[PDB]
Amino acid sequence: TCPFYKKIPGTGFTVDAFQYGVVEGCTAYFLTHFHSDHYAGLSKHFTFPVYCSEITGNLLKNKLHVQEQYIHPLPLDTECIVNGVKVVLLDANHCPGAVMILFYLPNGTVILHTGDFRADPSMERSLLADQKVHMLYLDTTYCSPEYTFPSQQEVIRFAINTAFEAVTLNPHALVVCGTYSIGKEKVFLAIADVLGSKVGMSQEKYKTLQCLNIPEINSLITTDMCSSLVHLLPMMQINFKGLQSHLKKCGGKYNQILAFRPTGWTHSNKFTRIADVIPQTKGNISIYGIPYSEHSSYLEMKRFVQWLKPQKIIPTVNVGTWKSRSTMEKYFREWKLEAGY
Ligand code: NI
Repeated sequence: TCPFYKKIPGTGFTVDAFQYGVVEGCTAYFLTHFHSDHYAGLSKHFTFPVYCSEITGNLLKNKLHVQEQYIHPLPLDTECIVNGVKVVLLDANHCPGAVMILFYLPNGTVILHTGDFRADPSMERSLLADQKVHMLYLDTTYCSPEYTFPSQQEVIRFAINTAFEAVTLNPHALVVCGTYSIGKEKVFLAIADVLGSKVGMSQEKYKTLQCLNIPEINSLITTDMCSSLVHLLPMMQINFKGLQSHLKKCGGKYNQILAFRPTGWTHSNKFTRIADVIPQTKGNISIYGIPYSEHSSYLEMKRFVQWLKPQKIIPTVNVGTWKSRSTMEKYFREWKLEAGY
């Protein structure tokens, strides 16, 4: 059964609630983004209205075969009426097509559901600036002060400089980047751009990328692995055994692998700066774990909430243990006392 924190009071709406069968009283199902923990349950046999971004709707149609007549794509930054309720979709700074949803309830209450997001000051100048929000349904993935990580720009600088150095020293080195879902495309696209290569990948992953409206993409990606020196592999194959096996398949074109695993946070964040990151190495194979996050750090989250000043916060992540819930509630109270709302 659907949990309370996926239901929008005063409406017929749910958010990211496709794995519960027919939800009692639900007239429209919203989907914030195309990640499996959120879309779990959708298929060609779904016959209720799904409301989402254009990019998310491309992925539903092409990857899950949802029928077109039930996909309702909405433009961003635009007031729309859904089953008699005004809604706005805003960029979530997560993966491609990911949104936050503003609901303007018939009684005057305004609710923001962040979906999954990486808070940024640029959000303080969207349509959020223009009215008060009463309730916030918050992505609390990294809601603890130990969670610090660098900007995306510093992480990409590190990756480009690392790859360009390695391949310029050894033109027979292959670069490999791990993936298991959409998101974090800048990692492999920025590396291919500095090297003058396309990114090579499976037909299934090329298909997924072609649903994303990324400009000039036919220019950056390919299924011809032989023409590419940046390859994308499943995240599970980014280990010494999996990479040795891949290098065998390349027929003596290459004699070294430099591989990247974009994780979110790992505890080596509490001690080491991005500048100081080193790989794990075995023979002619090196593997870099890089802290490329598409969720808010603790400080970015705190700043957003202290700017927004909601009356009530409903966490959507880490809600299954009493220790996590108590921790989060304690930080929400601190933020409110420090800022004065
Ligand atoms: Ni996500």
